[PDB]
Amino acid sequence: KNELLPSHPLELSEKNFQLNQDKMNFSTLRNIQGLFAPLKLQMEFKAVQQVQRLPFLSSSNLSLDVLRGNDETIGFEDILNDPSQSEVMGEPHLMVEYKLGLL
Amino acid sequence: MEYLIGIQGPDYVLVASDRVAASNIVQMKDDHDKMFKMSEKILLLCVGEAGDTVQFAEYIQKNVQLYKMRNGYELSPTAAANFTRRNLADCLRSRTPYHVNLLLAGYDEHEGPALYYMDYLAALAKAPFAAHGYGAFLTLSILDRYYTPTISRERAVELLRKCLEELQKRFILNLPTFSVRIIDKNGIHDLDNISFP
Amino acid sequence: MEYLIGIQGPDYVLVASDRVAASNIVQMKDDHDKMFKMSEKILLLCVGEAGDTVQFAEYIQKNVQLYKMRNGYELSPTAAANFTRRNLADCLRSRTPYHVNLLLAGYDEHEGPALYYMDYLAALAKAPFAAHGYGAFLTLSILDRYYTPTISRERAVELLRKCLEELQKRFILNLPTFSVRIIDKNGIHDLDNISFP
Amino acid sequence: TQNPMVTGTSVLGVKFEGGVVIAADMLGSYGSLARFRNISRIMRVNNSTMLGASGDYADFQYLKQVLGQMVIDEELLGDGHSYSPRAIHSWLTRAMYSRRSKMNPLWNTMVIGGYADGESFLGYVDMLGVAYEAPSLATGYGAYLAQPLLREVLEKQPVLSQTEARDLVERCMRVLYYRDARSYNRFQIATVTEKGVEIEGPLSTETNWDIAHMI
Amino acid sequence: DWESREVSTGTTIMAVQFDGGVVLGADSRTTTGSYIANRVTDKLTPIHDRIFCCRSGSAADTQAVADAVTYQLGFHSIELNEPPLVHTAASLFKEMCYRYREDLMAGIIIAGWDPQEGGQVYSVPMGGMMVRQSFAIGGSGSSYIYGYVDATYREGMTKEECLQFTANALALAMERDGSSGGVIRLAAIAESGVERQVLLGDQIPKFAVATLPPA
Amino acid sequence: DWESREVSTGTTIMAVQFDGGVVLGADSRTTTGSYIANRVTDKLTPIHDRIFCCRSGSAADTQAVADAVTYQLGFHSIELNEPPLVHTAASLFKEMCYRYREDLMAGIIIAGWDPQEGGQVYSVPMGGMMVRQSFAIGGSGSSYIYGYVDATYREGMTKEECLQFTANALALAMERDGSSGGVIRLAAIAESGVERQVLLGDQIPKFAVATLPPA
Amino acid sequence: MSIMSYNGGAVMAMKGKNCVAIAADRRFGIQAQMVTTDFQKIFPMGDRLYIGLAGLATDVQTVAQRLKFRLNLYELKEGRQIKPYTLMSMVANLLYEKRFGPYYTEPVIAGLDPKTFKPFICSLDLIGCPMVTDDFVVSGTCAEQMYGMCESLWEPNMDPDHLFETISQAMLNAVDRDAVSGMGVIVHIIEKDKITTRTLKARMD
Amino acid sequence: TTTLAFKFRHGVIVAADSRATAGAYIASQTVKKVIEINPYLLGTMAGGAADCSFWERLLARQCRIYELRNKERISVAAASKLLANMVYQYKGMGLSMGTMICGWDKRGPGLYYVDSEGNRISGATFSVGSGSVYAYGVMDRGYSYDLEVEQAYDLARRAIYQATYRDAYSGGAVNLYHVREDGWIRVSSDNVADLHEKYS
Amino acid sequence: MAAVSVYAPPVGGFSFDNCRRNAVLEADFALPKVRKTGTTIAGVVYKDGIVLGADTRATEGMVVADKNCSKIHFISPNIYCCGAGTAADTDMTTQLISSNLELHSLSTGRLPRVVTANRMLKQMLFRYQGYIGAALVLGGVDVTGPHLYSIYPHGSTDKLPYVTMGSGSLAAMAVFEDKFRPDMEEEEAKNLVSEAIAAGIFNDLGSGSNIDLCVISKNKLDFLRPYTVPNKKGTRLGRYRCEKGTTAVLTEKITPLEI
Amino acid sequence: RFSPYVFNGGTILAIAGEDFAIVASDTRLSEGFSIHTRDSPKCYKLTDKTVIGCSGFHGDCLTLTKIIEARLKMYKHSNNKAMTTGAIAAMLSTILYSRRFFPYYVYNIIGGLDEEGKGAVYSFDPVGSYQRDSFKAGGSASAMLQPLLDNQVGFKNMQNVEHVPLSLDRAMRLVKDVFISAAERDVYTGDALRICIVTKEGIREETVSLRKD
Repeated sequence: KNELLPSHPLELSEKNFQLNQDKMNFSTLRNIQGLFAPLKLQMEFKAVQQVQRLPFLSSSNLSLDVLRGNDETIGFEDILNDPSQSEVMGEPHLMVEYKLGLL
Repeated sequence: MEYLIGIQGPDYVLVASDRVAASNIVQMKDDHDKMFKMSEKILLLCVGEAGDTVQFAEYIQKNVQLYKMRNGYELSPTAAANFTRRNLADCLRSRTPYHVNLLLAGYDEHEGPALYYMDYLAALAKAPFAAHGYGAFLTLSILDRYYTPTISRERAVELLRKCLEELQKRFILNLPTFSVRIIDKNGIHDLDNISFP
Repeated sequence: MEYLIGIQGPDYVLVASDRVAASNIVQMKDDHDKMFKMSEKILLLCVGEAGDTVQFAEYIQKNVQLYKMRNGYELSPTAAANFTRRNLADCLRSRTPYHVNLLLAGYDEHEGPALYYMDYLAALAKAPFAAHGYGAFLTLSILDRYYTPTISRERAVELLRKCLEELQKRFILNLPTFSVRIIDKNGIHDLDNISFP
Repeated sequence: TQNPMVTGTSVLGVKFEGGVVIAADMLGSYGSLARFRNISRIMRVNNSTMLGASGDYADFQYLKQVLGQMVIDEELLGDGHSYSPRAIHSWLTRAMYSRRSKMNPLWNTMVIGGYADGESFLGYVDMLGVAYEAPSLATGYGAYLAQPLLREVLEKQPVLSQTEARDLVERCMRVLYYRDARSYNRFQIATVTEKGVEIEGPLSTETNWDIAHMI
Repeated sequence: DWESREVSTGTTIMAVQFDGGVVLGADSRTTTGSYIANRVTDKLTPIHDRIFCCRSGSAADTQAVADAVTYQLGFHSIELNEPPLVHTAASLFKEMCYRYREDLMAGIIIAGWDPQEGGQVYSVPMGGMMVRQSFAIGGSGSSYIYGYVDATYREGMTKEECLQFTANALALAMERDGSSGGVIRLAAIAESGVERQVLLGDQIPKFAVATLPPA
Repeated sequence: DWESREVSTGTTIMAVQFDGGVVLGADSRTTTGSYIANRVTDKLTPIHDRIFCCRSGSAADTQAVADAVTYQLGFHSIELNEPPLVHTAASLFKEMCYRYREDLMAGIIIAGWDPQEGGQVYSVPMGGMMVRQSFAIGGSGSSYIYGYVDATYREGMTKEECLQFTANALALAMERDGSSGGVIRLAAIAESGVERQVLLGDQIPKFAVATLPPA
Repeated sequence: MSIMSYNGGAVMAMKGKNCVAIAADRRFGIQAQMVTTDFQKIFPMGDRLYIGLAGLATDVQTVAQRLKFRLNLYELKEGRQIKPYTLMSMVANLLYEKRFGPYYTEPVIAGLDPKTFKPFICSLDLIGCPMVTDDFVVSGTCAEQMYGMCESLWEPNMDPDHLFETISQAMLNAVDRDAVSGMGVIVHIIEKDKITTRTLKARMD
Repeated sequence: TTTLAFKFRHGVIVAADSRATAGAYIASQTVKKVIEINPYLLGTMAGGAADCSFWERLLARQCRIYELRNKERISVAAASKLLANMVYQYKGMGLSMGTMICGWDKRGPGLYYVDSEGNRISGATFSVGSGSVYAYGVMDRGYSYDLEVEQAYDLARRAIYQATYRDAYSGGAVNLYHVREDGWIRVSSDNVADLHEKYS
Repeated sequence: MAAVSVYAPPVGGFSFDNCRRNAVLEADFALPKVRKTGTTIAGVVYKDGIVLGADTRATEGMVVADKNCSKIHFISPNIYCCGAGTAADTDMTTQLISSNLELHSLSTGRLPRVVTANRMLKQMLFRYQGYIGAALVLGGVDVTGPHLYSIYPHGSTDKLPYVTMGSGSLAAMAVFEDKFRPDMEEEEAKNLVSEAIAAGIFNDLGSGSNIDLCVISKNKLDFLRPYTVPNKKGTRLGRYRCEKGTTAVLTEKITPLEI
Repeated sequence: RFSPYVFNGGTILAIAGEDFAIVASDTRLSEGFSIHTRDSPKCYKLTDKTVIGCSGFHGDCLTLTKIIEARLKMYKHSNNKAMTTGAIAAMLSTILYSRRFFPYYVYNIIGGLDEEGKGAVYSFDPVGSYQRDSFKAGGSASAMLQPLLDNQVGFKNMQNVEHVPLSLDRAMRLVKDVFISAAERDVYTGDALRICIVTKEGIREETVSLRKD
């Protein structure tokens, strides 16, 4: 589909900003610290994200923010668009199944 | 290229559309119906870019039918128009724009008749009468000249006939047949097709 | 956009052309004659780009009339076709190309009927029958199917009517009226215009 | 002209009581390269008119040749008439406009100083033909850097003396050298007065770089 | 009017290696187009206590790369509990430049001193390649001094001789290159430490101009 | 495959003036893109008995301009019954280049000797401007020796000293410039005559390369 | 052609003495063709608070609807009427959320303070640039004409009815000189005691 | 810009608006778009105002020269042909001319449509301009050869008013003209606002 | 709620899925402009602290949009910033960095440092690759002493005793180069900054209106919004005061509002 | 590349009266974002009964003014009489259309008394089309100035108002106010306002200072 092609060159970069930042941190750790630090942080992030609200309810992700160091940092991402005020919410069971990988 | 027309009366909304589906220089289909039955009281006149028209019209039609099935009562014409505008705007802002021109007509037992104009940019506007396509340029003048707020059904049909005769007289493209439908408090009634052999 | 047609018989050449002159989406003139009287036995069916058509047709017409006045005898249809091709090629190569499609028809007391096809590149070609415009695509097949070298005048008119009916059926543009003329050994005779109300 | 090639930096002119003074650097830059660092971008048209150009130096030489030939011919005539600076300004404006209309303009911005009949003249002729007279003028980056100071001083004190005008022009040259990549340390002060056109030799600016150590 | 120009350093960076250290040098002019945004900038960015780098190209790109490499090198040195090697910093710069060669442009040369290999000079031009050179010059103005450094470079030069050679080469580049200018900033890195000096005004070496009388 | 490339001289032309003459020099490489069409070409085109010119830029354009100027100068000298002046040839070249600056590209420098002004060196770069210089360098490879010639040029150099200086600068240019190469052709013009020498192989000055062992 | 000129539009807001006024045109049309003469560009965002949007009609409607969504949620959570400054901040945030592809509209907000009843007028840029001025704010395809009329006509401490007169004259004379704007003008005069809505007679050309 | 011209039994009726817009901004509201070539011949102004004015004035002087030399008034067809030739020799130069040559000659009422493209066609009803579609519709619905002068005036006024109503670039006043055998006359100049008040 | 087939949870952040609209509209014919502020902002480092300056004119296209615009933004009690370029971009960048610095100070419990704000600004601007047009002059007086920075939109900074930004920056910087002294006095620094801003105002079309000042020192923060008013509107000669009944109305709708 | 035209700003305005013809313009010559000079009136007097204002590209304005002066001298030499305002307008239209394919980037407004002593204002476009109006504004701020002229001089959109004839003092006050507003909102206007009043006695020049940038 044409949706794969980014509409803006900066769109692809800023849409995955958190993923890219985590990837850069993991790369720096692997380069300097070693394999243990990226694996440890990946496990911690997985454990923290595994416990949260269901997809149709907005989660706080407080522990994730603390681990990622964003608990005291605010960017345009946090203010410009509020995930709480989604304005678009699907069927609860549909979203849960989508997250679980069935859909 | 494809012409739509809608006239709203005191208790009815008369709509019509040509029956020509042309590819390149040949009219592949001469009985192509462009009216989509949203519900028992709402019609959606959709024209535009090849596949966008049918896809969008059927998507909105199935959404309205789903609303009827789930709630047990049909969407109001205003609600249907707003829903269509929202979906068109969302899709057009996205990476899969729908280049479709819409003319939603419906009757409400509380609000009465309603005709809604929508361009490919999803700009909703309720008007007593409206038209789409290049023939709108030739026909809107006649509508302005001869339209009366308290226009009878037969007078509305006569005004529609005047517009179609003007299209045959001036418009370059040939549109021999026009499918005409009316929406009353009793439902959607199909009228005799106006033909110019 | 503009349609030309020519059928050559044993002792005649039947030609016809639509009478629509359209600007943008409106038919400014519905009785526009596209036949230019080269001489008492020669006709020039010219269509193309706005001002090029009239200018070129009138220039060649005045040249032919000058030849008649100076010499006392008219140019042969073959000679007229060659002269037109030479002038069109010279103008095309120069800084003022003429984008005109020509269909020269004429009768000679020695050579007999003659129909000549010419494109905007000035490539002359004598053919038993030919057509110009987007309708040529739809009509050349019918001509090939139903043309006979020894075709009567009435049968030629019937075949022309078949072609025009096909144009009404399939061609997107409306061409209600067609001006029909025939060239015999007695001169140019204007026939009843074929109309499709 | 289509490719500026060797270009001029800027010409600043200001009129005082008794005449006009103009200044220009001695640099002709191919691109960012200095290359020619001893050319003169100021010419003496006649005893009461001076001229400085910024842009293609070949076009400046062409104008030099033409104007010198006109002055020589008029002197040969010996009828007691002299080309006033305003006349030269009008002629240059017409020539530039004609060249622009021919789609082959001369790529120089010209500053015309002069002093005739006890009246200081300071003209500006652009590539296209935009012509006007102002108490102070500046071309290229001059209009952005030096023109502010000149205009402030003049609107403060309407009429300056020769020494005041020279000091202000020197300060403007220093600023331009500080904040213009195409500028050069060596410049040329040219002044026209009742005595005539006097073009001074190569002069350098007083550089200052204490802020370099301040950080 | 003169905006939408990404600030480019437009440096003439130079690094010469002597016995037991490396001498670094650069100008102090950053031009946004032809306007001198900064005339006393510090182009010698320290990466570690005894490792420096010279930035050429886009100012933002070079600054970001230098900051990232400084952070990585500090973390690496803390991890290893050893003074970082110049080759390690050069490798980090090379990796950053090669990974984002199509995204950022940065011509950086790294010079410093480490206990193992002593004074080293590494050059990382645009593209992401790394090579050790006895002397490395980069930037817009480096093109005008290639022959001079080739002819006037010797083997076994002393610290003061290398400082003088760098000063002369840089001064020639500033004189010839429009994008280069300001003051000469030098940084001699050795085992004892890094000593930095700024040459301004008369301190900058002067070379006689032709000054042909007819011109 | 590697055609449709206009043959450009890609020279490094040089002309140094001494007391009583001028020393000319240039390489012998013409590259059509990156292929060396000619490696022993003669870039010093004689205009008169004691006047030479150096061609830089498009080969065809420079050759045609040189032929036309030679024809004009010969006719002019025959008419005046006097040895032509170097300034006259420079003016003819300047007029030809300025007339067709938008049609042809030709960076030509003219050096020679005349009884009146002795040895003279004139440079006519692209654009059609003419200026007299004590030493003039042009061509693609001239950029790499600007600093070297600026630093190593003195006043009152002798004929042999000028020859050595030209050889050194040219050799540096050929070493650094890819478009320059071949052999060094020199032509010392004086009152006695023009004596031409070609330096090839070991005759070309050699400058020690860094040759750092790790590299 | 400019995207704003695609649908036209012209919105003006003026300030008086303890009163505020906002006016807009009523023309909806694609390029040169007119469709309706009743399109609404002023939307109520509270009792003594209105926002007028000029620009692309679809963007105008989308921005109005999303702003109403956010406003309703905000008033439900807080339980108080929104302040004009808070509404301006909300609109700025909404517009900046679409910075790189913007909503082609330049809203202007006019209303009284729910508590102090102090007049407040502001204008927003394409990407949500707050701009509060005590004299007047205009937005549309006839910005120059509206600016000229407002500068030549506006006076401090205007009487509500005569404030209406001034704003109506400015809007009429501005739209009469613009092709893609006009076909009637709607004026809302907002005071603490009441609000007056008036439709003016204008050239239907 | 909308121009209206149709030839009925008693002559030729010519109407036009008076709005000239430089882009979105309305440059003027009183421009006379009916260019009077001769006391018996007149033309319209659609598209480039300067081009139409200049070329129609050139045609007027040429027609006056023709009358002086031949001692006879130039026919409508002849004047239209001359104008077509002049605009055709400058074809492809960006000229934007749309005009209708209305006059009365020995043949009778004359109406020719001439544009910068080159085509020249005679007909009963014509309309050129941005709002020409709306006037076309109104006139075609209301046109009839057997029409009284007052009815023709009303039809032209209504067509122009509707064209101005639906077109953003059309407005001002309806410059109504009537061509008769004795010469054209200026019927009225009705403001569009007044017409809106009247009809509505 | 939403209508059918909404799978992914909402993705908070910037929404770039709107540029296809822009491409289609531009292809149809030929983008509207946004306020660029036509700014002239300047700052100096004097003996006791920092003096910032700005003009109060905001221009949309070539028409003055705001005659009184605050271009000196608050970052912290000891740190202030001046904005040039796109108005909204500078406003949002300054507000975001101010909030981040407020959080940092609250966590640390000590006054924020100018270097921290400069680092955050330049890092964000580089991340956005200069698409955010924010020509910023950052000044403050932290524990390490006064500091002045010039941050470009692409993410390049430079610490200098005096900096200028905006379209009228060249005139202000010429004034500085002419009349700058190391270790100026408060009054001298204020006068120099005022003269630079006035030169930019009177010599640049994009700059105009009033002069803003902000004196930052280890002792006091002096924000002077109406520091100087060089340009003012002339007196209106004729009265075009419209009286009641001048304008004719068509409809009347009086809606009382409860108190 | 090479752009033969640049916009130097400038705003012109002419008001016609019973016995006066005011031609007013600003003195701001500004190219790009800089100001070339603060003293450059855009109104040049042609005869004792005609004043022309030129705005736009300065070079074209100067060339057109010089050509107009030369043509006026030629007309005086040939017909032994001074050209009338309508004749000047027609000649200017012909001159402008002469360079149609390289149009003059000049906005021309001719204001002066006609043969009957009545103020006549002719507005021109770059191509050459012109018409007679009672008042017109040209240049950068034409859109800003025109609405107030329509409201006041034309009394448009003013219900139940007295159509008082436009007096001289009222015209001068209106001109000053409109140009003050233009200086406030238009960056290409300011500095000074040159007002040329064309009456049967002669041409009076008045200068009013406007606020600088």
